[PDB]
Parts: sequence; C-alpha cells; structure tokens
Amino acid sequence: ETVPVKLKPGMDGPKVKQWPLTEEKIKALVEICTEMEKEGKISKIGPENPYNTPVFAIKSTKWRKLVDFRELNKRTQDFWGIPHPAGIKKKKSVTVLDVGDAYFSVPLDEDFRKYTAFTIPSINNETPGIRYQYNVLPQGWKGSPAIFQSSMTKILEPFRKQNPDIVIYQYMDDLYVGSDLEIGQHRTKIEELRQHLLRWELHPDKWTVQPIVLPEKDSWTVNDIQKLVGKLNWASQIYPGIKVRQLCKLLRGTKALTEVIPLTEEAELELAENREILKEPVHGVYYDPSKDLIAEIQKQGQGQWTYQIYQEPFKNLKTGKYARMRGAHTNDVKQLTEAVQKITTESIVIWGKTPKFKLPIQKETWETWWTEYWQATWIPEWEFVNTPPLVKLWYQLEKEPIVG
Amino acid sequence: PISPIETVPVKLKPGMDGPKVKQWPLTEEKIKALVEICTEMEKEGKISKIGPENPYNTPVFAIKTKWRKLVDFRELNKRTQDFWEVQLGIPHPAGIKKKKSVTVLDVGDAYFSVPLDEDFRKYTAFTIPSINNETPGIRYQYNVLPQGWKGSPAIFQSSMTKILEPFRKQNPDIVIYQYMDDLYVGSDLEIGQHRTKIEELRQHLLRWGLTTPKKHQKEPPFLWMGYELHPDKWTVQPIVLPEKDSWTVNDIQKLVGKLNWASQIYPGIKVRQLCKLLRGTKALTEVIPLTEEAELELAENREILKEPVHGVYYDPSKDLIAEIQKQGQGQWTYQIYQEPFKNLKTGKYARMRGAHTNDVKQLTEAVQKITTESIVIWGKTPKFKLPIQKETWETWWTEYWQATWIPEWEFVNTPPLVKLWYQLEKEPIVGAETFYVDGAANRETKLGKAGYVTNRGRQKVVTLTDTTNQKTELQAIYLALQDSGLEVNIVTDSQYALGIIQAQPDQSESELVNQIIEQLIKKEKVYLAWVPAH
Ligand SMILES: CC(C)c1c(Cc2ccccc2)n(COCc2ccccc2)c(=O)[nH]c1=O
Repeated sequence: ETVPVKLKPGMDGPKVKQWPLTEEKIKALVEICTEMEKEGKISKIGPENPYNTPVFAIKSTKWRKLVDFRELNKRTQDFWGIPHPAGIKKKKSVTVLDVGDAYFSVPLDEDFRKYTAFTIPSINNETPGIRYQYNVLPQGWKGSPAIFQSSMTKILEPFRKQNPDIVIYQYMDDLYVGSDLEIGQHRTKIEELRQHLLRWELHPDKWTVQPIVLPEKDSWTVNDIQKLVGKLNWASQIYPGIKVRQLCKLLRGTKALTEVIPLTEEAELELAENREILKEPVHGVYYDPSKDLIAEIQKQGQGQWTYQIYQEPFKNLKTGKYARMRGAHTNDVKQLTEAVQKITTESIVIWGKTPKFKLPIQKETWETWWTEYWQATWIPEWEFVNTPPLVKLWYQLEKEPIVG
Repeated sequence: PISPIETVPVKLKPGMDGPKVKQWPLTEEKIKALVEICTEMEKEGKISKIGPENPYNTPVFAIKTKWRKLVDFRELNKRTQDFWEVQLGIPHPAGIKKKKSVTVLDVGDAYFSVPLDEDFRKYTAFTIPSINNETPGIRYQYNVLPQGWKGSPAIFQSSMTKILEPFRKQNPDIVIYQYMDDLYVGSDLEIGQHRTKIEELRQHLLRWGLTTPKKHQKEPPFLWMGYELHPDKWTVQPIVLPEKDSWTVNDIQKLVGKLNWASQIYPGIKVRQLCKLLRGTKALTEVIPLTEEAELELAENREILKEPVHGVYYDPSKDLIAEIQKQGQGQWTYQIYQEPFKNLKTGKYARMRGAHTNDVKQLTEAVQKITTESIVIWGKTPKFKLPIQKETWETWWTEYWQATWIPEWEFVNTPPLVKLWYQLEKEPIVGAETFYVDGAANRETKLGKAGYVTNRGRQKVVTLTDTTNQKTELQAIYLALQDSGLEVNIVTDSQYALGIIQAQPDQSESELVNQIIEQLIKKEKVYLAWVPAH
C-alpha cells in the first residue's frame, strides 16, 4: 500500500533545471536508469509533466545516482522521523550506513510521483532529455525515510536488543551507529548489523570547540600591537570583558611600524586578563531546535579552513579547523566540499539536521565542480559570501596541538 | 493521414476555463474561403463540426497566393497548462560529430498528423461566420495538434521521439536530430546503404502517418542560425552592414547590435566609435552624422566580415584544447580546437566593469564560462593553454580569500601575459617611512579633509568640497602613496582599505581606487596596515 503524500499547502512542484553533466556521468545515469526502469522503480514520462529535479552521478568504477530533492523536500508535507538520541553524539566511535536501497521496495503514492520528475541531459542537446518519475520511494526525499519508518524500526529492534549498548540514528538515507567497543569489536559489531540488513568511522567525543590563543612575544612592535589590538577589538563582540585601553596607549604617537615597544605593567595585565577570558567559550550558548543552524567557512590558506556553526551571531555552538587532505594540493573546491560534507555529518550527529552553509566561493565555480567530489547521500543548503577580513584573522588565531 | 498514436493528457491551468473569445467579423470573400479549407480539413479528419454548448471559442482569420486559415489561440494558450521546456538549448556546429552522410527529412504538417487529447479538444472550438452577423456560422474544433497552440511543439516532439525509439535502437550507428519540423538523419554508412536506411526510416514514419514529402527536399549546405553546414566544415553565414549617407539612432543601435554579435566569431571588430555616436540622443529616428573615426572603423569591420570564418566538426577520438588570450584589460579572446588551426569554436568575453577585480581573477572567470560551455557542447573539459606563469598562478590562488581553481592547464607564452601587478608586503618595511592616514567628511555637507602624518614628521591636509566618507579615506591613502618614496608603510582605520588588502585589485570602477592602484603598482614595496578607529 501507499500513504497519500501531499505537498505543503499552496505549494507547487519543483521546476529546477538540470545543470550540464559530463559525458561519463551521462552514460552512467542512462545505464543506471534503464535498469531501474525495467525493475519498475522509475517510468518515462511525457511532456504534460512540467516539474523537474536535478540529478547526477558520483563515485569503485560503479556510479551512484544522486538526485537533488532539496527543493521537493522543502515543499513536501511535514510528518509530525526519529528524534535525536542525545547519546549518539557521546560515543567513542560512530559509523554510517547507506540504507537508501531500502526504499526501492515500497511503492509511492501515484498522485505524487509527478513531482518526482527528473531529467537526463544530452550532450550538445542532440537529443531530447530522457524524462522519468518515480514509482517507488526515492532515495534523497525526506518523505522516504519518514514513510519507511514503521518498517525500519521493525527490521531494527532485534539488533537494538541483541545490543542495547549501541545506539542507531537514521537520517535520510543514512544510519549512524554508535558504540564504545574497541575498534575490532566495534567494526565487527557493525557487519553484524550489515548482514542483518543485507538479508532484507567517526569519533564524536573527540570533537570540541577549540579556543583562540593570542600570540606571545619577547618583543612587540607597533605593527604587532595594532594587529593584536585589531583582533581583540573584533573579539570583544564575543567577549565584552576584553579591553584594549592600556594597549592602544602603547600606540600613542606616530612612530615606525617596525619600532619596538616595552609593554607597561598595565598593558601586560590587560593581556593576561584577556587570555583568561579566551580560555573558554562564551557562556550561555545553547541550541534552539526552532531556529536554523548556520555554518560559515573561511579560507585560511595553505589548505586551512575555519568554520563555525551557530544560529545567532557570535554565539557559536562549535568552532573548528580543517586541513586539506593528501592529494587535494592544487584543488580548493575539493577541500571545501570535503569540508562541507564533514561539517555536515558532524552537524547531523549533534542535532540531527543539516546546516545552512555560507561558502567563501563563487556560485559558478562551486556549481560546476562540487558534484565532482561530493560523496554524501544528502545535500546541504548553501549560499555564497564575501568573507570579512577580521572574521578570518580572528579564527586563524585558534589553537593547535603542541606537537600533533 | 493522421496517427495511431496514444494522445497526451493535457489539462487547462489550475481552475481556469476554456476561452470564450468573440469571433472577429469577416467578409463573404473570406468566409467563403474559410469554409473551403475547413471542409477540406474536416475531411482529412483534422477538425470537427461540433454542436452547440461549447462555450469555448477562438477567432479564426483568413490571410494571404490563396486564402490561408489562421486561428488565434493566445487565450487558449494562456489558459493551457505548462509543459516541459521544449528543447530550448540548441546545439552548436562545433559539437556535432561529422558523419559521412546526412539527410534532412521534412515532417512539416506532422503537427496536424498528431491526435489531440480528445478530452481537451472542446477548448479548441472556433467559428466560421455567416455573411453578416446573420445566422449562426459554422462550428469546429481540432482533433489534432493545432498550429499555434501552446503544447503542439512539445507534444509533437515527444511523439516523434516515442516513434523513433525503435529505429534508433535498431541502427545505433545512425544519428537523428529532431529540430522543429526537421529530422536531420546522418551516418557513416555507404551512400547507398544510407539512402536505403533513410528510405526505410521514411517508410517507418509513414507507417505512423507522418507523411514525409522532392521539390521541397532540402540540400547542403544546410542553413542553421547563421551557420552553413557543409560536409567537412561549418561556416558563418554572410553578415551585412548596409551603407547609407544617412543614419538614424535606431540604425546605429541595430548595427552596433549586429557588430557586437560578430566580435565573437570575428577577431577585432570594434564599435567604440559607433557607440560614441549615441551620446545625448533625443529620438530613435534622429539623424546622427558619423564622425571621421566612426566612418573609419565602420569601414574596417565591413572588411573583417568580408572574410568569413569556417569551423570543424567534432572528433571524439581527439583532444579538446582551449587557448586563451587577453585582448585588453578585463577583455578576453578564446578558441577551442582539436587539431592546430582547425577551430571548433572561438569567442570573446566582454569587460565586466566590476567594482574591483584583478586579472588572475578575471582570467579565472573566463576559464569557467568556457569549461561550462564545453561541458555543455562536448560534455568534457578542455586542456587549457593559458598565458600565465604556473608560479604566478600558484602565488595568487594560494593566498586569495576565495575558493578558486583551474582545471588541467599549461603555460603558453603568447603575450601579453597575465600577472600580479603588485603584492602587498607581508611585514612592515624596515627603515621605510610610515604614513598614518586618516580622512573625514561630513556626509551631509560633503565637506571633508584628508591627510597623513609620518614617523619622520612629514604632514599634510587637503580640503575636500563635495565628497563622501569613503572618498576621503581612500584619498588619505592616495596622497600617502603620492608623497612617499618607493617603499611605504601605511596604516589606516578604513574598513574599505581592508578590502584592497584581501583582494589586492588591479582594476576598478572608481577613478580614485584606480589612481591608488597606479601608485601601488609603481612602488617597489608597500605595506598596508589596518587598525580600528576611535
Ligand atoms: C545531426 C546530424 C544529422 C549531423 C549533422 C547535421 C546537423 C548538425 C547540426 C545542426 C543541424 C544539422 N552534421 C552536419 O554536416 C552537414 C553535412 C554532412 C554531410 C554532407 C553535407 C553536409 C554532421 O556533420 N554530423 C551529424 O551527425
């Protein structure tokens, strides 16, 4: 059977245009689609269907079909899934499972399929697009997990019981499984779940809101103080207790930037008082479910990226840094994506929802290649920005390991 | 000769009702003619005499040499549901794989060859008048896709496609391009084999009622939006600039238009002087005398255009290469070829008059439009041949505040080259003067002052009538650069300067910034330092 899935009130279907795809990618989707077509998951559609959703392929030599239901999902009626087990976040190790395959079984309300229309492009437009719509639950649509709920718990209990020491969290096509076992004993308990499923490595507690550390020096020059004093100023927006009078007082006059200055005991105390304030995160920052969760990333350079998740300005729910991965040496876009995906999985793990990203990159640039390195079953929301010079100088100033 | 095809389920927009527009009155000469045609079409099975109670109607017209019908569905159309965008992204010669042979097939009145959702027909009702607003005229409605109806093109297209799936599967080494009322069928078979597969195709088409016509039979080259399609290469159709001893505004605009489109395919076409003539114009018909200079440039173009450029077709087994050149600040030229000198495509990117950019950036943006363009055309990315030292590239990108990237490329020395016109020092310059700039302006009175004080006691303050807050800040900076030596340290509290730092632009909109850049570019070493104000 199938449950009547309607759109939210007064909402029409998605009409997102398919951005260009590489030949390779196209040849795959055709294969992946002809197949599914036969197996009855999807059916060719006519022109009387005006809706459309972007789709593409990701990476074995096999390709996955990734459909972008962001817009449909936004317009799909709400279902008030599974609440966030505040425990999944506190677990020595978490592994994720792709269970999107699950939905291929269940049929989809025929009156709603139209809205699932998507299109495979043709190189140079030498052919019409190949239109399809779904007959079953689509991987990527929030309605899928929700509808495949009753049936997921079912297949789930047994392992939940066989192991109540482990916690399971399902988000969209994903299954986040958490435990504390030793590696072998953990990874081995997973496959036990795998096979269980087949018949039908994150370390959360290691994360933390790293602190800011001001530079310390034998000798300080005008310039130096100006920089320190500059960064502190900005920081006062987060910590009102930070004060720079006795510091700006060392800059009273028009001397060379290079000249060295002896700090007063006053200025020295002043610094000490600030280091302390920065010793911990600003008090009072708590998460609010009813509000959007935001994520801002900055290109610190040298493969370095700083991000901050927050819902209100200067009230971070977490802050971090990310160094490029071996091999991305000449590719920003690659780092950013990985970054995004990583910040997104983290986000999900803690609050069960993807954040809205403010990406320091040009739309065009991003939209072209992002698909080339993307690897998650879901897709976050994003907007493109122009990073404020200080916001970067500020977080660049974070703390790293003594050695590593 | 209609079609045994399954109709498409067409609905009217949300709620809206069928058209109820009043039938424009016509003369006996015209009425008698429309009756003629409709009786003919009535026979063919195309339309239907229908009875009353079809509140819907559309105004039929008769035009000319023999009388031709012409129903106006504008309303039916604005009330008709939306369909998927009929192919609105047309190919490009450069992306076509050459084939030994190509045949064009005319599936003209195939529109009338396709059935209409019998359930929707009722809306297509219209009426042939009597001699005066006399008695009730003759009433009909379409049983097939009507010419001029919102969904005909789409549906026809779809159908044609359904209909061709068999034949395509059967003979895959045969490419069919459905474009409008034409089927371009090309292959690598022997002219005889070809001719026969075409004839087979033809027959398979009639098998579905798509009566395909020799008098009309198209032949090469084939005309396609300014392109001539020859077997070995395509070419740009003749572009003409009409001469006159008189030119109105409109004329100079249209021209400029056409000339502008040519800049792409044709190298250095220019319009600076023609465009120069549109200044202070008062009416499109107004007559502007062409200066000497414009007369001189309008001349050269006529000569550039009188030199038609051809292009090659696409060979999948060969490399995709793209060379990019800088034809002026923020202006670029590019050409994509497989074999040296046999271009598939060329083009040029106008000068985005931005608020503040740098060449490495703009170069970067050019590469992107191109890449996207190629993906679309060939479904691949080219190998780039760019006029920028791998070091300059590494040096810039490695520090820029914004994510960026260039696909696989290579350096090529075809000047001018793109470079970083200056690089702010990473640290204060020792033994170099340090200017402390500041600027103030009463945003209201636009009365301001801007100046500096150096470590060496040098000072200055200039007054500014009709200025703004930023204009002084940046001014304070200009002066400092002006009055300083080849190496300066400049400290400012201008958040705007903070921008110039992170971006180190080398071109802008404001002459002021522009000036600063000039001084910047000149100095051997400059260190910019921002510091909070107040
Ligand atoms: C779409 C197909 C049919 C096709 C064509 C036509 C064609 C291509 C683009 C737009 C309209 C028609 N040509 C264009 O070549 C023209 C030509 C070929 C052979 C003899 C004379 C002219 C080609 O070289 N290869 C092809 O596969």
